[PDB]
Amino acid sequence: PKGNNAIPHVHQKKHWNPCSSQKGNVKVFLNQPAQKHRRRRLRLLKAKKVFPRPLKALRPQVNCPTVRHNMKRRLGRGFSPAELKAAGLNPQYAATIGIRVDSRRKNKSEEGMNVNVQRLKTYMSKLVLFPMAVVYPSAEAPRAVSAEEKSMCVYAFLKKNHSAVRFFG
Amino acid sequence: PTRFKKCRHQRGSTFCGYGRVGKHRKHESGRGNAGGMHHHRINFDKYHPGYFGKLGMDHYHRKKNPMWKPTINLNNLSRLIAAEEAAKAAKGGTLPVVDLQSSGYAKLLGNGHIQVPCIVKARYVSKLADKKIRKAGGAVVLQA
RNA sequence: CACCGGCCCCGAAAAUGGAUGACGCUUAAGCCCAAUUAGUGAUUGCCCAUUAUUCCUUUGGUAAGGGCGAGAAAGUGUAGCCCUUCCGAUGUAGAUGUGGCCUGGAGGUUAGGACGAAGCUUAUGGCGUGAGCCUAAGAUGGACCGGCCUCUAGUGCAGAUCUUGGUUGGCGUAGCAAAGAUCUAACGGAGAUAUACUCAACAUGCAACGUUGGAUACUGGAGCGGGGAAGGAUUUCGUGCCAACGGCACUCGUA
RNA sequence: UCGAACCACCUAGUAGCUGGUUCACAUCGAAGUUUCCCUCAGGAUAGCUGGUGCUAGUAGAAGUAUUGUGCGGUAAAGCACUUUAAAUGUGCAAACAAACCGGCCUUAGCCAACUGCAAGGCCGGAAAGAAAAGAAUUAGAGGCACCAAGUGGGCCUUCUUCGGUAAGCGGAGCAGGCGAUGCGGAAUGAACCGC
RNA sequence: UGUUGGCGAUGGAAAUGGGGUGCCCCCACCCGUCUUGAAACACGGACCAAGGAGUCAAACAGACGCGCAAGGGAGGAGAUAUGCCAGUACUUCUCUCGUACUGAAAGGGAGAUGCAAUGCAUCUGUGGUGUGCACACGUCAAAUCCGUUUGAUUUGCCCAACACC
RNA sequence: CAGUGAGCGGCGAGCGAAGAGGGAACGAACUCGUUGCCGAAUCGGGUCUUACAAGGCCUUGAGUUGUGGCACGUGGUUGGUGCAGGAGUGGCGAAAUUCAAGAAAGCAAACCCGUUGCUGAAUACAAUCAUGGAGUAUUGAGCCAAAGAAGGUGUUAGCCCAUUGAGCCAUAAACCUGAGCGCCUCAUGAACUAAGCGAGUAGCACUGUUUGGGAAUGCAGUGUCAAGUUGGCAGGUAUUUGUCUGCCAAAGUUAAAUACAGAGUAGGAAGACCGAUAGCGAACAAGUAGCGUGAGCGAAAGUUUGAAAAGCACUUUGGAAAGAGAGUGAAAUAGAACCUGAAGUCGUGACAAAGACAAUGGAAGUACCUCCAUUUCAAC
RNA sequence: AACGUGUCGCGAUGGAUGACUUGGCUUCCUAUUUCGUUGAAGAACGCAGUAAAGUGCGAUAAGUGGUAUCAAUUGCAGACAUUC
RNA sequence: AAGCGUAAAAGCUUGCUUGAUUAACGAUUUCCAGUACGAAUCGAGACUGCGAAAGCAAGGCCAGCGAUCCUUUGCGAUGAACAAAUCAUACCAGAGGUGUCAGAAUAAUUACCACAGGGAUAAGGCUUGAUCCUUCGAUGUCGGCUCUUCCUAACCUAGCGGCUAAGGGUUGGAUUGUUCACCCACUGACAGGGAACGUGAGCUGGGUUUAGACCGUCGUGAGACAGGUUGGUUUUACCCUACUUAGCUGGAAAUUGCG
RNA sequence: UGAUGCAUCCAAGUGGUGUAUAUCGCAAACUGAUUUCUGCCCAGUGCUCUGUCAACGUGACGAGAUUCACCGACGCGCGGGUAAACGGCGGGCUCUCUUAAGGUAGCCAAAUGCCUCGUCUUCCAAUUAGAGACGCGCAUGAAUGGAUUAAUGAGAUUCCCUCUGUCCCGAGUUACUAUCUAGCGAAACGACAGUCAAGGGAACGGACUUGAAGGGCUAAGCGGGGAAAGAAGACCCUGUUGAGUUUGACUCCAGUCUGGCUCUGUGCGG
RNA sequence: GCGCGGUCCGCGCACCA
Ligand SMILES: [K+]
Ligand SMILES: [K+]
Ligand SMILES: [K+]
Ligand SMILES: [Mg+2]
Ligand SMILES: [Mg+2]
Ligand SMILES: [Mg+2]
Ligand SMILES: [Mg+2]
Ligand SMILES: [Mg+2]
Ligand SMILES: [Mg+2]
Ligand SMILES: [Mg+2]
Ligand SMILES: [Mg+2]
Ligand SMILES: [Mg+2]
Ligand SMILES: [Mg+2]
Ligand SMILES: [Mg+2]
Ligand SMILES: [Mg+2]
Ligand SMILES: [Mg+2]
Ligand SMILES: [Mg+2]
Ligand SMILES: [Mg+2]
Ligand SMILES: [Mg+2]
Ligand SMILES: [Mg+2]
Ligand SMILES: [Mg+2]
Ligand SMILES: [Mg+2]
Ligand SMILES: [Mg+2]
Ligand SMILES: [Mg+2]
Ligand SMILES: [Mg+2]
Ligand SMILES: [Mg+2]
Ligand SMILES: [Mg+2]
Ligand SMILES: [Mg+2]
Ligand SMILES: [Mg+2]
Ligand SMILES: [Mg+2]
Ligand SMILES: [Mg+2]
Ligand SMILES: [Mg+2]
Ligand SMILES: [Mg+2]
Ligand SMILES: [Mg+2]
Ligand SMILES: [Mg+2]
Ligand SMILES: [Mg+2]
Ligand SMILES: [Mg+2]
Ligand SMILES: [Mg+2]
Ligand SMILES: [Mg+2]
Ligand SMILES: [Mg+2]
Ligand SMILES: [Mg+2]
Ligand SMILES: [Mg+2]
Ligand code: NA
Ligand code: NA
Ligand code: NA
Ligand code: NA
Ligand code: NA
Ligand code: NA
Ligand code: NA
Ligand code: NA
Ligand code: NA
Ligand code: NA
Ligand code: NA
Ligand code: NA
Ligand code: NA
Ligand code: NA
Ligand code: NA
Repeated sequence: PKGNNAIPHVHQKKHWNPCSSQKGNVKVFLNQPAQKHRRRRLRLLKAKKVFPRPLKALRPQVNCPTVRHNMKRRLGRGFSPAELKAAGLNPQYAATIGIRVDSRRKNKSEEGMNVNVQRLKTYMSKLVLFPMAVVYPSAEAPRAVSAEEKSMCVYAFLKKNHSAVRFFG
Repeated sequence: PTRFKKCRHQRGSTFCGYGRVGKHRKHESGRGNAGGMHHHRINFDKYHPGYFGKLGMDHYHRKKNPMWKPTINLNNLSRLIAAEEAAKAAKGGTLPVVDLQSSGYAKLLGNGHIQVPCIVKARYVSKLADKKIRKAGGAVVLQA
């Protein structure tokens, strides 16, 4: 006598279960620790083989795209040719001395370009050639309220700026 | 555990709690949510009012990242200040600064009584929140 | 003279032999009233319930009190911590509880076994309301396994025209009846002429088999004759053998 | 093997229909009725039942009386359907969040006005806490939630009855039973008598 | 709560309980099923062994156990003890459920008190009323080993909860 | 993200993704055509250099209806000759009791006393007489361990056997030693020497299918069929008109992280799984024997005697199968498919009664039996 | 009486239970890992002193050659060890 | 339609009118699950009608009606890179309909027939045809033949003056599948009934009731017909009891006690 | 139906069959020898001959998506023909109306007639049977063929002669069985059982109540009972279960016909 | 619902509450 339950939507009406007549469609994770062990062993072997070069190549710092992740930074794919030129490097030479290059990126503002040029210069200083984290802006220190800030409200400014675009045109 | 189930208590009783008159049969009312308009109408109408119909406009390609906008209240503002700066705070002098978008919030709402004056950086704010914080002694600064 | 009631009779006729339950009863053992040992004087003739009253024991409470020479644990539930007290107890479908019983395995703990483990047998008792547990004997067996606390599951059978294997009454029964049919002597063979004795012999070794000779029948040239195809594939031949098979039998066989 | 052959597979096709469903004690214990359904051999839904509780244990109690105060048109009666009208019924009330008796505050709510009426409060008083007249009684703790099962073929009897010639027949009202239950009696009997 | 006899002197004994078989008096319809109703002239039913039927996953809810709490918790992955070890020990960032809802949508977004009528001022605070554990202050009964209990009630604050605003 | 306050859907039952974020992987990138400048510098075939060289010499054979090149000191990946190490693979390679006792059993109440005391000398037994396996067990001493690891051996083994460490030996070609090292040959990097970007294509109309894709997500058929950087395609609601942002289709190659849902070769490690009606149909001469004209269907069946065949010589009755003795063995009650050996059913001996109330069943006694238990015996 | 019934001791028929297990099922890993006209997978017929099936092999037929090892193989026969 | 109600009216005539409008998602009754729909009751606001006035009126009291989705009309945000004009969509209120009226888009036949079930349901008892109690994992169906038994409301036979009496009897043939009926003949007489409408592991198989086929009427048709016609497998006892004959043998405490 | 054909297979093509053919042929239907006939009806439904609308195309409005108008073939509609096409042949001298016409020649209680065992004759002692006649024929009738017919028939019916154990009414005999022995040896079925009368009861008891019988063990028979066995009632009903067949059921698909475009070029005219 | 013809009647055409 169905009482007061939710209305179910369990979505299991195809032949996913393997039986005497069906092959099934399932995926289990019983090899998870074995595969983790294998991956670690491979990484250790590769580091040993490529010694003394670092195992992971150098990458830039980028900003995350949308308005939800505006304030975060991560590693990118490669350095842009503008940054390489500003650091005084050839792309084809950088690829050999261990720097990742990406000719699709754009460099639309000067701050990100400055950050990446600094990364390149630090690496070039620390590199030795054999013969043949991400950075966040600093927090603001305590201060005091000004006369204008006490006097006027920001809600009216926000609302008028919104109304301009909302009813413009 | 199988030793705690009802079927272990029922060994020796023939019908297993289903009766001799109306037996236990396969699907005596249909399969799934069948019959919500005919023979399960009382159940549907009294427990789930509003299941059937249409309402409102459409939105073909919804993305939630442009719609992100969490909120926080004035009486809750003290979760975002450390203990030492809260003790050091006092109206009329040097106040702590709170960065909402770095702490994970977008709009400041104005419920309650503010427990410490401060300077708040927010993307949005409401009328009452702005007025109340100005009276308390802090200020709010719009950011992007 | 008329009517109008009590009892009895007539009105009142069926299919197997039969029903106040049966026998029987008439100074009732029948019908309607009325008593309780009889005009003698206070009070209840007597028989039978899973009911009533009372006594003993169990179990559960919306339980109620007390305590903390062998004995006492601050306690839901036990072999209940101990003592007293009061009330209830049936039940189909159904719900719930249980320091409730049982089976295969895992983590711990404590133990047993060649001076005999598991399994199996029982007029072997003891314990428990019960599911069950434990001991005894084996004139059984020959290598493994018990208790307790947790964990886990392919975990408990009388019935599904249930599934697989074995057994069983019917039962030494129904039958083994188309195609006419064999008899005799001598050889062969373990298949006999097989005895406790008396005793000539019969009345105490029956029945059945092969080969040869003789006798009597059948098929009757669209044949139980002599050759071939399809199908079969060593059934062909000689010497042996006779466990099984030749629905009886064989010393014989397409075995 | 034929009103559509045989073989393997989809296929363990689906079945509101038939059959089966494995241990013991203990505490409780039903329903065959309501509304909606291409519904009538089935569901959902309320009632009946179990478990879990929450809360200030006698509280806002009652399948029963008494007193006071309302409702009614059946039996009987009558007539050239109807005044007259029962017995059994049925609603409400019977002092502790109630009600009573004189200050004060607030409101336009009413009235030509108010210190009049209406409404919500504060303050103070009385109190056989309900006497006497047949003048209640209780194996008399009130209220509030959550989760879920079975059931949804009934049948008999007492009174009341409609249809049917009638019926161990069909359809209803009130209550009690059997179903689900033995035990003691009627020689025997689901339901009679006692329990 | 004592008293008087019988049997019993260590046996192949005596006694008391179990167990087995026969007999007498009394009682007693054949199981499982569906059904209002079965002992039924209603279906299944010759015997024994072994097998034989509410299970696994996933979404939600209620009750109960445990950890933390305006916060709770991953997952995937990594790092090094670690190179017996498919375990255990450790972890940045993030993600998810919650602390805020409402509207078709553009969008907006919740404290109290006092004074006034996007107003002003204070901030140790239940928005108010009714019914309301425990605690505190009084008063009265019953019982008493006289020390106190068991009850009732008055007032203050009323926690949880419910009703009206 | 997300069973989604997207969306599709008799808007019902139901179905159902993408961007962002934390990660795995990552030395990841290149080649034609077109444009410009060259123009046989190219390919095949003979022949010579150790050579079917990316080398020289020669060839009309192919190719101008366009092969090939270039741009906005080092090379072990040119070829020929030599000779090193490492990894991988295969062989070899470790300790310590067959220690003592033939009751070879106990007790001394957590530990110590205790490396010490005291307990029988046994024969019991078997419904007059004879008869009755193997020490990995027990008990006491003692050793090995960088090895206690699980298998074998007549009973339960660190010491009886095998296995395992360090460490040695041998190893055509391939792999690693940034380039392994030489020589000859051949290539080559550093110093001197103007226009352009892939036509029956994209699009559009009709029809069909597919998608969450909704005035059309992808595709197919037919009709129609472009533009030229000023251009074209995409920006999830159709049309016309202005802006803005991203990218440049109609040619090609490409490791790793991922699958192995009824594969296979060589080699391994396991399991809270099944235990011979179970687990694969198959623990066995199992896809076998058998069945069907055929496609196909498809079993049952542990050789599990014993430690070892020591597998019953010999006597004797019988035609033989066999029986009765004797013997092996701890056991024949282990005698050949032979461990244990249940229920059901049957034979036999003894006993109890009684079948004119089918049997079974309940309650209470009694007669007879009892390989059962408990109690008592001279004081209760 | 006989037949039938019941209980106990011994014996048959039958092949359960227990103990055992070179088998199955499931899960992981490693790599110089992937057949054929240079005739494969499958199908047939043969080969031992004795030889039906199975296993191995192909008229060089229960195997020839090479390496390693070291004294067997066995139902019965038969016949270089410094490794023929 | 019917009931209730109504006399300076709620009826009749007459004068003016459009309260049959709008009504902030107010509350409630009936059905009831205390859900909706339909209908109805008490109200607040606007703008009005009639009346001198108090007042009365948001139809004709009480039956006369309809969800989601879709279409369409009236009123007053969106098309996600931006802007304009079309177009499409949205919120709110109506209309187009589901009469199976809480709302699928729906013609026949099977005698060639099938499956899962049902004595919940049709083709001995009760009442007098009715009913639906048993049986649908089956109780073999009309007539005749054969054979036994029982009843009486007496046809013959037998006694009385219409009564007694159930002892013994109650025939054979033509037509028809018949039971029944009718006819011919004999007789003393040619009575009526029960036994699962006695009697199919006793028979027969003419009728009825499968598949083949012909006709008439009916149907567009496939096909139908309590209308006619012709042809159309009748299985098993060896068990227990009953009955008929045929044998052996115990036993009076009906097996024992000496009772 | 004259091969550019008619009928027709196949998923398809330079594919296939009647067709190795050619109207005395090939394909598709109905009736069923001969003899004698074959009546009336074209309203319905078929089959056949002679305004309305799809795509396409054209014009107009519009910034455009659009919108409007015109054109547009078969077919349908109208009008003819056709019954050895499917089929029909009444009702109230007439006249009418139904809807077109109203049963002609024949035949009949028939294998077709309800009433019905029709009425008359014949056949028998007696005939619901048979034959011959008669027709207001429920509901006969003309290639849905009507009437008649010698010969033929394992067709369906009636009577006669002969003959007989079919019967009155049974008796005797034979072979093989059954019956007894030697050898060999099943099955079906199987809750437990198994003497009756009456009662009540799921209304027809072996088991219950109250009576009345019944010593045990056997051999041959028999068909009263065991509501005896056989097979998940095939009749009837139910289920939101099937399948075969039909059509003027709902929704569709091949096949055939028709229009447009395409294949698709060159010259002379209107 | 739409084109026709003579408010109706005839045609030929369309069908998601
Ligand atoms: K009968
Ligand atoms: K017709
Ligand atoms: K016509
Ligand atoms: Mg329900
Ligand atoms: Mg319910
Ligand atoms: Mg399969
Ligand atoms: Mg809409
Ligand atoms: Mg109880
Ligand atoms: Mg129960
Ligand atoms: Mg298991
Ligand atoms: Mg016994
Ligand atoms: Mg199981
Ligand atoms: Mg015989
Ligand atoms: Mg014979
Ligand atoms: Mg015979
Ligand atoms: Mg002759
Ligand atoms: Mg002849
Ligand atoms: Mg023989
Ligand atoms: Mg021979
Ligand atoms: Mg055949
Ligand atoms: Mg009770
Ligand atoms: Mg009256
Ligand atoms: Mg019931
Ligand atoms: Mg919330
Ligand atoms: Mg080129
Ligand atoms: Mg194209
Ligand atoms: Mg699709
Ligand atoms: Mg391009
Ligand atoms: Mg097996
Ligand atoms: Mg044995
Ligand atoms: Mg005797
Ligand atoms: Mg008036
Ligand atoms: Mg109305
Ligand atoms: Mg009205
Ligand atoms: Mg009737
Ligand atoms: Mg017949
Ligand atoms: Mg019709
Ligand atoms: Mg005697
Ligand atoms: Mg005659
Ligand atoms: Mg004609
Ligand atoms: Mg013929
Ligand atoms: Mg049936
Ligand atoms: Na049910
Ligand atoms: Na009596
Ligand atoms: Na069993
Ligand atoms: Na013979
Ligand atoms: Na049923
Ligand atoms: Na029910
Ligand atoms: Na039911
Ligand atoms: Na059942
Ligand atoms: Na029963
Ligand atoms: Na899909
Ligand atoms: Na020794
Ligand atoms: Na409302
Ligand atoms: Na019935
Ligand atoms: Na005639
Ligand atoms: Na007999």
